[PDB]
Amino acid sequence: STNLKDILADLIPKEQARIKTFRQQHGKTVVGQITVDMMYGGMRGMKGLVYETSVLDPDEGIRFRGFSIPECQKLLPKAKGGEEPLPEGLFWLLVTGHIPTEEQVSWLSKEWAKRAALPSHVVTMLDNFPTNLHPMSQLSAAVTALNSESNFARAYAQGISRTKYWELIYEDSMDLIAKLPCVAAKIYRNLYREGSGIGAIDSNLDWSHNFTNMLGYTDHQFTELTRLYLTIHSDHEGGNVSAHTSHLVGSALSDPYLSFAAAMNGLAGPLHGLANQEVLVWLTQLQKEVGKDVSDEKLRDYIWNTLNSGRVVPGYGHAVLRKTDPRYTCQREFALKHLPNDPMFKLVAQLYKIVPNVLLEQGKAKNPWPNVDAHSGVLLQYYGMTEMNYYTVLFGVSRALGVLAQLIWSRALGFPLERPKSMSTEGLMKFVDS
Amino acid sequence: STNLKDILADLIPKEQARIKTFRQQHGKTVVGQITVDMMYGGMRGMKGLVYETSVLDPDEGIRFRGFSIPECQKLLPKAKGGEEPLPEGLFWLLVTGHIPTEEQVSWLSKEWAKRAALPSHVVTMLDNFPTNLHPMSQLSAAVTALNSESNFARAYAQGISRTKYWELIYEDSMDLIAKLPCVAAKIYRNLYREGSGIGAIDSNLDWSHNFTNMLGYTDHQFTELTRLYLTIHSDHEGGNVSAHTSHLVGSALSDPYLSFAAAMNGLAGPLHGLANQEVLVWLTQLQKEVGKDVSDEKLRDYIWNTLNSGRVVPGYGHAVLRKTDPRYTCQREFALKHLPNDPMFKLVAQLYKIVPNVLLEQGKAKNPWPNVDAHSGVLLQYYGMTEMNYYTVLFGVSRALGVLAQLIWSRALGFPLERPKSMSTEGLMKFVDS
Ligand SMILES: CC(C)(COP(=O)(O)OP(=O)(O)OC[C@H]1O[C@@H](n2cnc3c(N)ncnc32)[C@H](O)[C@@H]1OP(=O)(O)O)[C@@H](O)C(=O)NCCC(=O)NCCS
Ligand SMILES: O=C([O-])CC(=O)C(=O)O
Repeated sequence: STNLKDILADLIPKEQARIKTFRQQHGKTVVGQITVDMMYGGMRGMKGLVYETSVLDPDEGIRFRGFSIPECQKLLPKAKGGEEPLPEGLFWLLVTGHIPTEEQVSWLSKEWAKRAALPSHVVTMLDNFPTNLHPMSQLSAAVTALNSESNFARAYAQGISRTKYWELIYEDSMDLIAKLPCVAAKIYRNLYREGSGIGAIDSNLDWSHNFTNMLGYTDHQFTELTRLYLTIHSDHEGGNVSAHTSHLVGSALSDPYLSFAAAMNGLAGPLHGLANQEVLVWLTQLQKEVGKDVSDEKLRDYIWNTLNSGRVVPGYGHAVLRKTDPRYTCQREFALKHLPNDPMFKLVAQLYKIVPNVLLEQGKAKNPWPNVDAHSGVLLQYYGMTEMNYYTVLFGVSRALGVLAQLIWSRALGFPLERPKSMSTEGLMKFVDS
Repeated sequence: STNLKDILADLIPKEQARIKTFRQQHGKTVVGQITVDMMYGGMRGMKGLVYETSVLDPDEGIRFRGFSIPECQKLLPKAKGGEEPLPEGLFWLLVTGHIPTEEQVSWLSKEWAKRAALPSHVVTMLDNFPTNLHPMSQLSAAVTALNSESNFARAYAQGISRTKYWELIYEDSMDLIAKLPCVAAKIYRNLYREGSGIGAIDSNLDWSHNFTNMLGYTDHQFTELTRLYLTIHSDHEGGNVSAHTSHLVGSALSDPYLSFAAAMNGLAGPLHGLANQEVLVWLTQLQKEVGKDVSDEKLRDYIWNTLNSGRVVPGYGHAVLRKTDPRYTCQREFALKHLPNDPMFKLVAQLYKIVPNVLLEQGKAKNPWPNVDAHSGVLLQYYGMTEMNYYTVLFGVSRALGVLAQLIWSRALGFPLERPKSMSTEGLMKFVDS
């Protein structure tokens, strides 16, 4: 009823049988071609993997189990006295494919509060970490060290049946998610608050409220933003570096902790998790080379010169998207509500007007419209979250929801080891010549 | 001259041009189809990525830049009056494509000795890890925390040109390799030697010798085995999970510490680098019930029983290879030459003539021969390396050589972000209809 585990237990056999049938019939159906260019181009356009939780039509944006961001904003349960969707309900949707009732989201909130205790070696390790070790390295090192708690690793060693793998994965995942705000808040304070304590988990609050409590924020609006941020960053298909990494590491039957740890090292890379910071630093240098309240034409020039300099306009474009990312739109709406008269936000909203006009004239874009990262950093800066390095930790906490939801299903459906074939250049050349 | 960097700096242009020419010829040539089965089957049989350092012909075995294991054994520089090839020599071959001279291997030994100092924060972190935290997990956290030392991460933040990326990756990679044995040895000592110190690096010893010295071993043969072990586990194509993970994380421009750390989370998986242990356990379980001594049908029972029980003669087959891993043969030869009157080796050898009888007879199989992992554990055990949990750490240290050789080339060749396309079952079901 409210026990996610029994609900999942009921869904899984339906889904096994539905895939078994599908593979019997259409297993040998060709869905795409592989070229030389795709092999050297990082599997671009290559249909690589099955990923159930979410799907990104390049035209209309991410869909969580068929539901768009707007639909989730409406249907997903909210906090009492709040407007933004709770991450809890997102997670439930990703795991069950069903919109949760208020009671199930409350149940889940209690489960995650109850599983939030950190083992002392992990506390100790975060507290001894130096201030020059980046937040994302700290997050990953600590999640890896939490695998001491892994049910799944201990059970695998003792020869547990394949049919039961997903149960241990689920427990481990519920444990990880529950703990992530503690880990992340402990990093936040140790770096940016002279190592002050994270305080206590309130058993009756939602995941995002305990998190902001542990971060030291009391602004109700920052808690609403967090709930909106953690929902919308939760998943973005299987092919993004962090989801693919966790999928790949998961398939060797590495436990959730190690799987997720690997995903964060993926997310720590510039071309994945840093665009947020890359946009903010530019917006700051923009308002420091053109000044505030500038002119739409003065702006049009800055954009032109930037592209003539051969530099990118950060936050505009996507690997696969070809339109305004709904996660951008999502954030704009929240800005229009709670901080419409913010210098930086007006600038962002100004750049929405100009930037999609160039790039398409430049001819080089395909996607001239903005992505999520164009809009996230000014919301975070607005509420006093100014430490840019830390931003990707927030992304990572969010992305746990997506990839762990899917990891449960990957194990439920017995997905095997990911292991493609590679070729050398010299080997490719001989192969094409035959 | 003896500077690997300058040699590499002169190789790179030639290789870039050679790939440019190839893509300009065959960019759009089809080299494979993607089926629905492949997407469910973890990309099995799909030609996904380019990987230059090594190539696995499914018939003959692994080739490092063209050379087979026997060729490497005859050709590669060995240690003073030793018999086994130095890993240093292997790494030079993978980077350059060229068999190194004695002088080049001597220079490379020294470079790694000079780069071996651990930051204190890593030292502290390792000394504070508990004994219930797996050696592989310690290794992976330690490497991640080493990314505070990263040249490449710092340089990228400052806007360094693309054309220099490989140079910093080379610096980060040399330092990591240099430091790996220190980490690995500290883990060994903290778990299995009451936290006794690893001692000093010796500037006039090879990489493997400093490693055994730090492990606390003083057997000349053990050092020889290590040299051989670290050479032959070094690389095995790009499709394996540890190589592919590092390739994938690497493609976000995550530095080599993050990339390697994610690969260790991948290697830590039971379907990747835990076989070495399984064999030694299963062997002992055989040598208990059946006794040290065994007959042929004595196996037939165990095997058929186990194959009819759902288990499998451990490490007796691969997922792409379809023959007798030459790596085993390398070890068998070593034992016959050094540990012949050893009971467990005698048994492993006694199993090399019998097991082969079935497998094909079962029909439900592909490789009717052993792999690398069927034979490593007994050798290690012979020399007092009895801590099975640690065995994968030795694999980790080895595998650094392959994935980092490739990582330099990847950034040098300007390989882009790995971003394939995922589909839901729901989505795949619609796609086939049209
Ligand atoms: C997301 C991104 C990496 C996609 O790269 P991609 O799919 O390989 O690029 P495309 O297929 O659009 O390539 C077409 C051209 O448009 C360029 N382009 C894409 N977005 C651009 C932008 N905002 N400003 C300028 N040029 C841009 C590409 O660099 C490329 O230039 P080139 O062919 O002359 O070398 C790219 O749009 C980008 O760098 N965006 C800015 C950073 C960002 O917002 N990242 C976060 C999203 S993950
Ligand atoms: O989709 C991608 O490849 C990158 C990304 O924005 C994400 O993971 O959210």
